[PDB]
Amino acid sequence: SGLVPRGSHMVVKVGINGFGRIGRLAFRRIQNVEGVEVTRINDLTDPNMLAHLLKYDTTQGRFDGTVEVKEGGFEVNGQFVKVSAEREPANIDWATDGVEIVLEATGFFASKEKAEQHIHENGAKKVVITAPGGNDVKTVVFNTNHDILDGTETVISGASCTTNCLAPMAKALQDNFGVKQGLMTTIHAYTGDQMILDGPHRGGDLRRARAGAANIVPNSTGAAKAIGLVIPELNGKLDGAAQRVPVPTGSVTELVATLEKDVTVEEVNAAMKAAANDSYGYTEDPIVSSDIVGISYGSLFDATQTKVQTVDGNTLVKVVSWYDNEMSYTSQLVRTLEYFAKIAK
Amino acid sequence: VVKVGINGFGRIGRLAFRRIQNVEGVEVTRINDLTDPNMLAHLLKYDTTQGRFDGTVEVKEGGFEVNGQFVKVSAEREPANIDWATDGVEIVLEATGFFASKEKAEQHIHENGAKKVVITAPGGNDVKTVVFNTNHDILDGTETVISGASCTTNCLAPMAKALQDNFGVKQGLMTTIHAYTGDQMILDGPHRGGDLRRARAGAANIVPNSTGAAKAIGLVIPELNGKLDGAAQRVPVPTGSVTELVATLEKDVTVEEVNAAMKAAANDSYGYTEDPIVSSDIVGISYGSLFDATQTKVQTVDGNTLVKVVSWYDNEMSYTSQLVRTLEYFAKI
Amino acid sequence: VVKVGINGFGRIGRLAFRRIQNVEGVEVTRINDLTDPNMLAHLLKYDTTQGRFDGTVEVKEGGFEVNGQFVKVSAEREPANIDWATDGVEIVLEATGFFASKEKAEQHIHENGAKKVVITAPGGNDVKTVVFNTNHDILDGTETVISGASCTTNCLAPMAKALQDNFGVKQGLMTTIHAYTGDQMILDGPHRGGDLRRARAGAANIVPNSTGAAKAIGLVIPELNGKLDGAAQRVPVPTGSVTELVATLEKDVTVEEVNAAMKAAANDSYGYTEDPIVSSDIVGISYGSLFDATQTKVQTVDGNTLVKVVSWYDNEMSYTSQLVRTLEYFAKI
Amino acid sequence: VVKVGINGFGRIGRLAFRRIQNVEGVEVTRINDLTDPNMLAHLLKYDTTQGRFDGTVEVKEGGFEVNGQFVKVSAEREPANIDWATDGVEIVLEATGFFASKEKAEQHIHENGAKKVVITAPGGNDVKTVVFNTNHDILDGTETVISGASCTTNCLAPMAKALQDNFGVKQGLMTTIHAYTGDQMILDGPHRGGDLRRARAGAANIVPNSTGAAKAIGLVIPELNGKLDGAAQRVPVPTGSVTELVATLEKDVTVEEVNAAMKAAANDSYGYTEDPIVSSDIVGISYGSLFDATQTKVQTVDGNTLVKVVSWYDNEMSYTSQLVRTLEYFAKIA
Ligand SMILES: NC(=O)c1ccc[n+]([C@@H]2O[C@H](COP(=O)([O-])OP(=O)(O)OC[C@H]3O[C@@H](n4cnc5c(N)ncnc54)[C@H](O)[C@@H]3O)[C@@H](O)[C@H]2O)c1
Ligand SMILES: NC(=O)c1ccc[n+]([C@@H]2O[C@H](COP(=O)([O-])OP(=O)(O)OC[C@H]3O[C@@H](n4cnc5c(N)ncnc54)[C@H](O)[C@@H]3O)[C@@H](O)[C@H]2O)c1
Ligand SMILES: NC(=O)c1ccc[n+]([C@@H]2O[C@H](COP(=O)([O-])OP(=O)(O)OC[C@H]3O[C@@H](n4cnc5c(N)ncnc54)[C@H](O)[C@@H]3O)[C@@H](O)[C@H]2O)c1
Ligand SMILES: NC(=O)c1ccc[n+]([C@@H]2O[C@H](COP(=O)([O-])OP(=O)(O)OC[C@H]3O[C@@H](n4cnc5c(N)ncnc54)[C@H](O)[C@@H]3O)[C@@H](O)[C@H]2O)c1
Ligand SMILES: [Mg+2]
Ligand SMILES: [Mg+2]
Ligand SMILES: [Mg+2]
Ligand SMILES: [Mg+2]
Repeated sequence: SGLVPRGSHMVVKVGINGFGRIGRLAFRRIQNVEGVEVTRINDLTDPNMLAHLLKYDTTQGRFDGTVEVKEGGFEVNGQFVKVSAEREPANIDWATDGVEIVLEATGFFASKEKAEQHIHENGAKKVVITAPGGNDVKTVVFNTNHDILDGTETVISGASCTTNCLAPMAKALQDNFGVKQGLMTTIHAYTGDQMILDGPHRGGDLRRARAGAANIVPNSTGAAKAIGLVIPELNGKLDGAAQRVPVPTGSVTELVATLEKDVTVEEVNAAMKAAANDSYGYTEDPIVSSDIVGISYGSLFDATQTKVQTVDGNTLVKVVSWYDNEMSYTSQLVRTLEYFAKIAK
Repeated sequence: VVKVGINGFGRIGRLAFRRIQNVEGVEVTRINDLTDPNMLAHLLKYDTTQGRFDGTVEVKEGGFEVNGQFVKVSAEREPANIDWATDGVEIVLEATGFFASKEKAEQHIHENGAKKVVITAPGGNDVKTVVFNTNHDILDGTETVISGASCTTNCLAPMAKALQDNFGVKQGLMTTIHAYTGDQMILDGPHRGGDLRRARAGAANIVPNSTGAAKAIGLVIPELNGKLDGAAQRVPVPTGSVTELVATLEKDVTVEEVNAAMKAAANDSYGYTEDPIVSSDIVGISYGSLFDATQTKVQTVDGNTLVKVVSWYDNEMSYTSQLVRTLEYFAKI
Repeated sequence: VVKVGINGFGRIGRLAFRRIQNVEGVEVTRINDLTDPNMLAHLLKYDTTQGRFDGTVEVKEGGFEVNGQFVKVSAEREPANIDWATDGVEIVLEATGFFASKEKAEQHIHENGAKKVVITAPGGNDVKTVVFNTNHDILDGTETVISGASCTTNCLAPMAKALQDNFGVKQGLMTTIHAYTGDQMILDGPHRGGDLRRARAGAANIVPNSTGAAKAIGLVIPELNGKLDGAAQRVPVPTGSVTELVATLEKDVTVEEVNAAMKAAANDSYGYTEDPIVSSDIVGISYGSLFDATQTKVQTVDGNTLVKVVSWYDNEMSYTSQLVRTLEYFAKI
Repeated sequence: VVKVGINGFGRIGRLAFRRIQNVEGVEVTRINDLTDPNMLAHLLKYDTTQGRFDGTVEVKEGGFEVNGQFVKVSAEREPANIDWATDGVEIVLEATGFFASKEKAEQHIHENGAKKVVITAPGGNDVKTVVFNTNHDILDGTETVISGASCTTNCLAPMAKALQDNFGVKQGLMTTIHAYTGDQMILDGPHRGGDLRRARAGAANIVPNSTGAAKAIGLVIPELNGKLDGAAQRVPVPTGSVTELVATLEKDVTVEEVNAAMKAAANDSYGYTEDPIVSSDIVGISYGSLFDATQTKVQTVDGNTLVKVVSWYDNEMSYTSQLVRTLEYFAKIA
């Protein structure tokens, strides 16, 4: 390569738009990254609300450090972070606080055209969307395809929680055995786009309208359909859907697939274990969803759930991987942000 | 047959619609919310806590049919711009949660508008606040805006009134252990009202919060003005609540006398039970308040007594039943 | 009028009793469990997920009255020691979960005992396994012990049969997203069956677990023997479940053709819907299985196709409705 | 370094084990339950509400290794038959819930048995009942069987003691809004103890139930004997609870005086906060009781005052922290 990455001693200043579940957890992880520092947060509320929500967290625990509210922001372990309440990305003066890269984590500007509103005079230089960002934006799952970045990009995508879970599992199947086709079901924690109790859903979804913590709720997901953005050779081969269920975080992805090469359960499991790294984990323990809350793997393969069914010479393969849709995704997002910040030019 | 409109087809609005189906002399001809007819029709048909709709619902142009009868749906954000009179609407159920004052609710009353408004919530001290079968006799029919009180007030009032009439209340403190509601966040996030506790995941926490029901009880029971205060603990059930009152009394009492007084005060609004029930057993009940004799305490220490009385309520259907009883009576006069 | 005995007045036993109140030719005259009549009467009257009993229940000496009719209650731990014949009982619903085999269920059949038994669960390969309206024609009336199968089998069977009859099934894999059940721990603790996942808090986790419904489908639909396998993900709802099947077929299909085949297969046991429902909408239904056309997929890649079909079931009431249909039919022949 | 045994490797037993890993003078060499080592090792490693175990756990013949150190596991149903002395065990944490009395807990003490027992629950009126940093001074070290009280008692005691010492309590009523526990049914079914409310689905209901914490407060704070009574509302959180006390006092007070008195009473056992927290924020805390100044009320009507004071507790880890403090102290002076 010729990427001439900055050292982690060269601290890149970052902005967060949307201090929500992903925004706040990203902020937490950035405290333990040497070369990245958050100097500006933009949301729709006062500093006290945001400071309180950083300090206390229902699913991810108390903040590791001190948080203290101040005029126009709050201090985190002594260091001041500016807070603003600007509804339009175009009006945020990111350059005032030295911000080069924005984490776009509101859920309202997840496209090239909308995210580009952050890039203007007195604005930011680059934007990382914390969600799928359309087919014209480079979409990175860290340790699967982050080598597609050269640092000249203005808008990139960190993909979805489900994509970060599925990608290394699907890639391992492809590289070892060849994937012909497959169908995915993710059994997913409820999220902030569902209603706490039955009521009109602003996006017109009749199922997200329903009480999220009291129902099994079917819903759509693009993670299988858009896997070609991450793994080109799987383009058009996967499709899927979700069943959202009453846990506040923690999810699992099942993939049923046909393969080119013949396999046994043992060979499938061995292939996953050999593909394991900081992003893709491996376990043979019979765990449940609470055991993956707060993990740093993007995807945790569960060898206890593997199936290989051969009937009349035709085989279906089932592979299953866990993910904390909050912290698993956030860990991948911050790995990508850190890498992008180093090569940004 | 008085024609009614519903502003805010939410939990209270939809359940009020359901109950109005079995009340002759009241009929809903117009619904106003912020969404399309297909969304509202689906939410009427299917209900997580209150069950499937008893009847047929079918989406049409600009509304939906309920058992063959068309109801118009509009999506007007401002009360002033709703043409209620077009559909014959005299009385409006103001059930959005955003216009719970005399000035704001009066916006429904204009040319091509409505005549009267019932606020499905506390509406201030200058609006008559009615708990049915406790103080609905204060209505004369000339009022423009009235309040149906809160869910907690409809629970508390008959229980507090029975203690006052029989034994006299000196003072008391109330705790309501309450179902989570739509004003809490599904997961931890910024609360638009500035509440740091309603900001938290409502179905995953015991969440302390404020309530005005005990402090404002004087609007319903004048003789208890200034005598009660309280608070709430919101907990992970999607509907169904309970109110505890700890009080000092003028007269000496026993557990049996307290329970007997409640039984004697029982009616369509105020129920009585000695069964050891739990919250799921009161989901969908028609009582505004269900006294539970199994939870009564009378503690006497060194001549001084504290009395504990407890009543169940479905914050949804118990309140809605009361609301529709008041609507029916108000429309008649 | 055939007289029925219930062993194990649990979730299935109590709901079977409830359904039998609306079946004219059948009557429960004896209940056996491990507790006193007051506990059982209370648990009949009040039900967290299925609502208040539609009737009166009053505790008496050695049992309870349901709408004035006495039902005898015993607490006999061993099936061989229950004197079923005393109360005219000919057929026993074996619903404890502890006697789900031919040899164990046969203990009910003795002198002063019952004549026949229906196990409310899988009961082994030497017991006829019946899903009503899929294979109840295998019964001739001479059987002593039969099986009503599982909840998942009653969901999966009509959906799989419809695929087979119309298109021909080659193979398939099943996932059921299932309500937690009484065999899971309320909080993390030692599981008596040795299951490390059922040991975990059932209402606070997604819990993978095994199921035999797909593997044993050959007992119900012979032509699908050895063709299906599956597993479960148990999740935090107290009742209500859904079965997804991904399959390969002999004929080429479209989404529209698959949905049309299910609609044509629909009967009292197998329902059809195009409404975008969620799990609470199927609690208390009478269908054994409710096909959801909104979740169908037909994926064709390089000439090869996978088909996904999904059906809802209330693991409690859907199963119980099938069980009582089979019980009635088995009693009449 | 005193060697300890655990009878009942349940919620309290397992969390007690976890805390003992960070106590220098105490060490667990024997666990007794009703299951195989693989089940117990798995339940130690993975915990729904309290998180993954900080350390390595590996199953072996007849037990498991924790960071390379072997701990013996047995499955003896009767306390009389457990040979505690074989593994050097002097003090036993009795955490099954089935032997919470002097007579039943004494069964552990025999030849080849243990010397002393700490019951992780109320143990009756004839056993010394200790809330650490409230009345652990009543121990002299000669006792055979002691009690660590209940979760609610450990919450209530320092709050009630602070009111008594500063202002004087006449009487009071307590409501604890409590997490569901292992003695409730997961779904509606026959309750073996005959309780018609604990028979109901614990994670789907508000469930009224009895508690003895207020009535038996005299065992911990003698001067409050016969002055308090209460009850519980069990609700759908898997751990985390809160205790409300409404009381009449001898002295007149303000909200500020009441809060200041609690802050002055604060220590490792009794915490103080002014932050508007919720139950998830107290899961895993080491305070036995955490006073919440945001919920205090002082209502005066016609010269007569009622005072409301509220404290949080993680019925699991708050109680366990107090239990291990008392165990450590009791072992030191034995
Ligand atoms: N939660 C997950 O599991 C998860 C996983 C991966 C990706 N994501 C994606 O991350 C994004 C955020 O998800 P979340 O769960 O954190 O949502 P959230 O609702 O918790 O956070 C959204 C935040 O954005 C703020 N906001 C909304 N509109 C704004 C505006 N115009 N300007 C500034 N701030 C605004 C809100 O006040 C809130 O704090 C979405 O794109 C989502 O799809 C979420
Ligand atoms: N839910 C309860 O337990 C309960 C009990 C008693 C009283 N209340 C009161 O009833 C009211 C409604 O509560 P809810 O739980 O039904 O709330 P909800 O959120 O379920 O219903 C609110 C409805 O109003 C609509 N709406 C919002 N703004 C609007 C506008 N400008 N114009 C038109 N429609 C608009 C929303 O789309 C929604 O359908 C509140 O005042 C509440 O305090 C609720
Ligand atoms: N709940 C479901 O979703 C469901 C669905 C289909 C099939 N089943 C099957 O039905 C059976 C019962 O399941 P459930 O959910 O009703 O369980 P449950 O625990 O609710 O009911 C079991 C009942 O049997 C009683 N019992 C136990 N041992 C007994 C004995 N020796 N003698 C008499 N009574 C005894 C218990 O006291 C209890 O009342 C099981 O075989 C289960 O697999 C359950
Ligand atoms: N859980 C709480 O919130 C809490 C709080 C304070 C005190 N306590 C007390 O702690 C005790 C245990 O409560 P828990 O919640 O940990 O219960 P639990 O059900 O989680 O633990 C009980 C354990 O004891 C084992 N056991 C049962 N009978 C046994 C026997 N005869 N011999 C050996 N082991 C046996 C069981 O297998 C199980 O592992 C009770 O006395 C309870 O009142 C509990
Ligand atoms: Mg940093
Ligand atoms: Mg009518
Ligand atoms: Mg009948
Ligand atoms: Mg130690």
